[PDB]
Amino acid sequence: TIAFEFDGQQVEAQPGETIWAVAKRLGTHIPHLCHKPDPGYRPDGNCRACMVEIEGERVLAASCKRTPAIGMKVKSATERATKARAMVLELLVADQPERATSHDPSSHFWVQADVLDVTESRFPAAERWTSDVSHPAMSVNLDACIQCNLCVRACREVQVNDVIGMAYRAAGSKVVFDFDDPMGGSTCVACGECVQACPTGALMPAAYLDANQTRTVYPDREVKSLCPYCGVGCQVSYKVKDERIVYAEGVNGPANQNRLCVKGRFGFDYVHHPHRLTVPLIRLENVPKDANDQVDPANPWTHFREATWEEALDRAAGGLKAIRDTNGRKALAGFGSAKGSNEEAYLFQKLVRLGFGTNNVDHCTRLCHASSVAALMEGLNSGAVTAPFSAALDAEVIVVIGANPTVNHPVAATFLKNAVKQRGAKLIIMDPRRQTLSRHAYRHLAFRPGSDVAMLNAMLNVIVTEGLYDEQYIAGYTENFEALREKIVDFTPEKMASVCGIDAETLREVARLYARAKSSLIFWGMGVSQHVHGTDNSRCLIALALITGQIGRPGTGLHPLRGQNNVQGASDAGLIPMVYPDYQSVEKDAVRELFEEFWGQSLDPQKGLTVVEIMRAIHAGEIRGMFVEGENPAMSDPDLNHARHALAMLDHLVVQDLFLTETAFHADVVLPASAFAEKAGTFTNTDRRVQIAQPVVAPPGDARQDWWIIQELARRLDLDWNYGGPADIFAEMAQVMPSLNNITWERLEREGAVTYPVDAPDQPGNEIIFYAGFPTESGRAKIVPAAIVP
Amino acid sequence: AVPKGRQVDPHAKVEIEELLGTRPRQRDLLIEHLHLIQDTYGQISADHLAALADEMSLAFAEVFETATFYAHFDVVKEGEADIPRLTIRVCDSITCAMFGADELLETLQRELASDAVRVVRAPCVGLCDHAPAVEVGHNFLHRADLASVRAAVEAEDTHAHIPTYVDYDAYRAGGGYATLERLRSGELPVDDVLKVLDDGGLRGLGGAGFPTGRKWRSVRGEPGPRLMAVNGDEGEPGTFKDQLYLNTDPHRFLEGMLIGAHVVEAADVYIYLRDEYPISREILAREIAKLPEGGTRIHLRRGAGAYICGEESSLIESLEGKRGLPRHKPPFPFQVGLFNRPTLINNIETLFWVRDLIERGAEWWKSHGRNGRVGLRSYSVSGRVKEPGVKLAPAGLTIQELIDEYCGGISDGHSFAAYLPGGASGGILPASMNDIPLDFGTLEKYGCFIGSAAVVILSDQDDVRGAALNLMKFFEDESCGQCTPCRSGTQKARMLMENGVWDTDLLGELAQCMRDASICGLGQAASNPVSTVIKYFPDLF
Ligand SMILES: Nc1nc2c(c(=O)[nH]1)N[C@H]1C(S)=C(S)[C@@H](COP(=O)(O)OP(=O)(O)OC[C@H]3O[C@@H](n4cnc5c(=O)[nH]c(N)nc54)[C@H](O)[C@@H]3O)O[C@H]1N2
Ligand SMILES: Nc1nc2c(c(=O)[nH]1)N[C@H]1C(S)=C(S)[C@@H](COP(=O)(O)OP(=O)(O)OC[C@H]3O[C@@H](n4cnc5c(=O)[nH]c(N)nc54)[C@H](O)[C@@H]3O)O[C@H]1N2
Ligand SMILES: Cc1cc2nc3c(=O)[nH]c(=O)nc-3n(C[C@H](O)[C@H](O)[C@H](O)COP(=O)(O)O)c2cc1C
Ligand code: SF4
Ligand code: SF4
Ligand code: SF4
Ligand code: SF4
Ligand code: FES
Ligand code: FES
Ligand SMILES: [W+6]
Repeated sequence: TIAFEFDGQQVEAQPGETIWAVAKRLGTHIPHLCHKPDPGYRPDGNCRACMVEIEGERVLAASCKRTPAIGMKVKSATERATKARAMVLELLVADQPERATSHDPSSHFWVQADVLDVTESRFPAAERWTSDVSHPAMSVNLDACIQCNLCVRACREVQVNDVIGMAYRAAGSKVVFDFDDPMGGSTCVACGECVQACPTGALMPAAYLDANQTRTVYPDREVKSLCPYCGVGCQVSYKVKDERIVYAEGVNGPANQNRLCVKGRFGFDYVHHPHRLTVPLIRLENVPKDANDQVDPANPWTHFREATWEEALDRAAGGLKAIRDTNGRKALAGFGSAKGSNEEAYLFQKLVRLGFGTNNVDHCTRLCHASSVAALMEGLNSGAVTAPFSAALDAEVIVVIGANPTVNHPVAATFLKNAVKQRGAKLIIMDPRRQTLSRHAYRHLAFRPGSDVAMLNAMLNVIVTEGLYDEQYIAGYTENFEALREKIVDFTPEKMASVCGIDAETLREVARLYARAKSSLIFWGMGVSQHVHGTDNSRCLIALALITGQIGRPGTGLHPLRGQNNVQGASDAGLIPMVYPDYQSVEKDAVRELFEEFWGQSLDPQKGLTVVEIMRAIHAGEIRGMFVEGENPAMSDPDLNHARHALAMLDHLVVQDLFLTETAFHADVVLPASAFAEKAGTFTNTDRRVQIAQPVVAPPGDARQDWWIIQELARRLDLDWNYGGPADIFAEMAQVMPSLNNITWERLEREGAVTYPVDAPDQPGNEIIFYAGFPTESGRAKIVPAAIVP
Repeated sequence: AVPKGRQVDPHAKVEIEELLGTRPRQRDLLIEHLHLIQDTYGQISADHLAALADEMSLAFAEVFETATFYAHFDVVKEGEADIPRLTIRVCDSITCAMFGADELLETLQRELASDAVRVVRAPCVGLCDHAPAVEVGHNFLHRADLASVRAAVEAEDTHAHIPTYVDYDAYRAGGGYATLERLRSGELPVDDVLKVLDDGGLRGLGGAGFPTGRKWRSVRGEPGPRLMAVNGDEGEPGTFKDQLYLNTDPHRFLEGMLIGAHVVEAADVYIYLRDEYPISREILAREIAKLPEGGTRIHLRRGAGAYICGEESSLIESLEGKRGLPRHKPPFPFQVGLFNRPTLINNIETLFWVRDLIERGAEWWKSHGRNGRVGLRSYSVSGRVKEPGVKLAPAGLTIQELIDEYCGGISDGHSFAAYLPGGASGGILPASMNDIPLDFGTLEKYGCFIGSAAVVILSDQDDVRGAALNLMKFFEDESCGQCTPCRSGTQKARMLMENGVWDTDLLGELAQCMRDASICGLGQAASNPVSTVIKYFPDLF
């Protein structure tokens, strides 16, 4: 703490706090244009709007960038400082276009100018650069530019997209993108970080401007929710103009640092699609359920007909009831969606377990990362990531094997780039094809496709034969370290180099760097998992992390990147046909009795069929009748005579999609669903954080909430469910999920998010798990070797 | 979404692959690779920037932002015109302006200008005494006229002409690094060198006046592997002293440089002379390679316009291979240098005189001095003087004495009306104030300073307000454009003075803002001419 003097009164400054921050805390804020008081933006003192007078100095100081030191005396209300700030604003205003038909006439710059009473300027204006509107989603008009440099920080420091710079000298210095191109053909990824970093209207969304580039629309309402595209849980603030989402801004979520990608800034227009189901549909008897028929989305009445919410709903809940009561309880199954809330996923699986009386619950999104979760459960008795992707800021070595986060988890990739560019982090891209992250990579081990187990085994052999492993960690926290030691000898870099694509010395260097690093995180995605026999890929990764000891401490862990809204929370809700909610085995008698007593009904003992099992059983006729919610199996797996033909053979198909999707072509009853924008609930991200979503708009037409439809179907199935909303469902499922033990709806509303392995109501949760052992019955993990048997 | 961008052409990749050869592809050499491309090809094609960024693992934005800051790199995109082979530059500055530079610029811009030659203005080339100065493809023409420039262009006399200078063997025949050899061996302690340097009182001759001994001691105190850089930017319009010493006695400067490096333990040193000095570059390249091996490895780096790169933080950033934007000064450059490592930067002038202090004593340095001031200074005098050139004279020398004792008078047909001490950075003064001693700490009370001892004499045949306008335009073009007071204030002041009568009050307010809220010294002095001409020439408004 620094006990310096500000504006005549003694104050205290926290470590790392600038004079501007202290002044803001005390309430005596001062104008700022280049300074953006948001996380991730390094204070650059190049606007000189924040000038203050500090005794002993010959000139004024930018409290923007200057920190108070013991004994410092600061004065900001003096004539010198006020005049300097006013002259800065006056010069910039002399450069400004206008404040009536200008770009964002209520921008930060104009607010600061109003603070200093700088309405007009005495200095002549200068001709500037022409407006640029090449990029569809966002328009740059540099004639308002202040050269405050915030956009370059946003593109090159916060997102590290490196598509902006001030290339010219003097007043000619302008904002460029790459070789001063109009952006509409540059390397811009449209994340909008610069647009959200501009203190003027020089960078604005193209939806807020008109042909004349003057601000037109001021969103009346803005609602904060999440982004239903990535599993990174990227919080958003949607802007509503006349009951429509027109723009999206990122908020200070715990997974995103006020930053979004293109899919978070824009792409919200899917909610307001003209071809969005509004009324329930029933397949008219005349039209046969053809195998290859294609329903026209623009004309949904060629195969279906209008009907009220009680006729279609009754038909849907009656077909399934008749099927269960005639063919048998084992003739039904349901496909939940990893796009809906955790309360929908829990409610859906509970319906499929109670009304249908089986365990045929499976969401198609789990096929990807199926092998990775299988291996992680086999070795660690847990499938969740061990560390957040924000842990990269503490890791010395980063591994991104088999993932492309720059395209699929852009904010996580941005955090990786920040780790590289701000810390001494060495990321290794272990991908067969070159990646945008490769330019920031210490090494890129491009290897022949499918030759991944070979090279990870080679790294393991290096670590073992070189004694790099720490015997202390193995002896006390793991089992089976001797089994591999017998077979790891065969796989060596000299031999595995030929089959792999990396030379032996490169493998040795990578293995040594990974082993000796104080902290080392691993990131992987579908590249290793979806690959046939992806359990071995994951198994050797767990072995690397485990023998090396790189787990359970900050900056260390295993983090498979979940590429879907809440697949993690969908699995935690019990959408798996082999386990109850919270990964409680369906075969254990105690677990069965616990749910049997809690749910008040006999539960199926034998484990349910998997999604592929259900699909192939439809062909045999063992299963007839389905209920698909928020999934499109009709166009998910190879669909010629295995998935599309399978759906057409169903005796009764119920679908609950937002659009008349392909899977809804064969649906006898179509249930118009509400989108993520017009729903509430809770979602869990790849980081293991539970976040609450809020409705921003209303469902088109009389489209209803998904949980409402599920509850209505349950009621028509004799279950007698009475839930007043997502909150009641969340409470009910938290009464049974050990994962959601000390977290409640009231606490989740506040604080935005809660990493669910938490200990106390005020505690921030456990971002790093497995710090003091493993959940395995023995309390220690297993080291399972990988078998190569082509 | 449009993240495609611009695809690096395969043809541009192989050309930069062969061009770079085995040179280090680190960002610290970005400026040098830009020089290589600009020299091998008269321009830096956009595809060449893309190839260089690919080879150096950089972003297109980074290389373009770096290469468009210097005024001697010609970025040319697919739509821009091809730069002609020969580029002749006409200095448009206070002295060359006195000697018909602008008229000459117009003259050869319409007579010998063509598609094979480009005529452009230049800030200054340190050839003021031989005004007007014109450069023809690295060949600078003294007192250039239409006929001389035409003969140079048509004869292809473009390359620089190397003079006769004391070579390495000639320097060995006399001094011959004996003082340095007595330092690299434990014969005279480093403490004695610093003691004599401090007692003599030698001060930085780049335009700051900071004692050299204090800098050396302070940098020596800083821990870690230290570094050292040499400031050969010397971009002040009225300054040419440094080029004289480079092109006459390079090894005295090199001895001083090596002594400073040894005193600091800097494993290596960097030289940052201009690109407007082909002569000095060739001289140093020749003689840098004749010194004995071992000791401290010495690097010769080259500039590209960017008068701001003479500022120590700007020079550091330019050596780092990035834009020469100065740095804020909570951390001083001697604590956090170019690679975050402590480094001292000294002008080639101050490195030239350390040897004499060590070998000839501090009393010798303190024996000279005209007025109460002490020391010995090299004055760069140009303009309306009978004999213009570098004057090695004592300190505290009033301009009247400097004119009628070293310049041989004023001129035939001219009268002494006004003068500017220190160059464009300092302000213009009336000839009626000729009784002001010239030294580091005797000119501030008048709002002026003598940085590089650049002195330009104004007569009654030249207008002081036109001189102020020229200086303002020079500052407006040379500001790096980082902060607001300089970037915008220079432009606004220039605009205010294109009028018939300018607003004295508005100009004073803008000057106060520029002087109080500017980041570096370029903007803190850019308004000096304006305020000085307003204050000391009341009868001109
Ligand atoms: N923005 C965006 N986000 C998405 C999606 C999208 O299309 N766009 N789709 C979603 C999809 S369905 C899933 S859930 C995830 C996808 O998550 P990802 O990890 O991105 O899956 P892929 O993009 O198919 O491949 C990832 C990387 O694996 C590398 N690779 C290819 N073959 C191999 C191999 O044999 N071995 C190894 N080790 N690596 C290999 C590939 O070169 C590729 O760079 O993201 C989801 N989220
Ligand atoms: N051709 C093709 N096939 C694939 C893939 C692919 O990228 N292309 N991906 C493969 C693997 S990696 C994965 S990505 C999957 C594909 O991933 P899928 O999830 O199967 O396909 P999506 O269309 O993204 O899933 C969203 C569906 O649910 C609906 N929906 C969206 N939001 C909501 C909501 O809030 N509520 C409700 N009730 N419904 C909603 C949409 O209308 C759509 O029907 O299958 C695989 N098969
Ligand atoms: C805008 C600006 C430009 C400068 N250019 C030079 C220069 O070209 N050469 C020089 O020796 N000093 C120049 N200086 C003076 C600096 O102090 C110089 O970079 C360095 O301090 C020289 O150190 P020295 O005086 O100990 O030799 C410049 C200063 C400023 C503010
Ligand atoms: S939108 Fe994102 S990628 Fe595009 S210029 Fe702005 S910060 Fe850079
Ligand atoms: S475009 Fe906006 S953020 Fe970027 S420099 Fe100009 S005013 Fe600042
Ligand atoms: S990174 Fe993922 S969650 Fe964040 S805005 Fe982009 S798509 Fe949405
Ligand atoms: S005063 Fe001028 S040269 Fe110095 S940092 Fe500011 S804009 Fe750049
Ligand atoms: S407040 Fe310091 S530049 Fe913005
Ligand atoms: S060379 Fe023209 S003013 Fe210096
Ligand atoms: W998927």
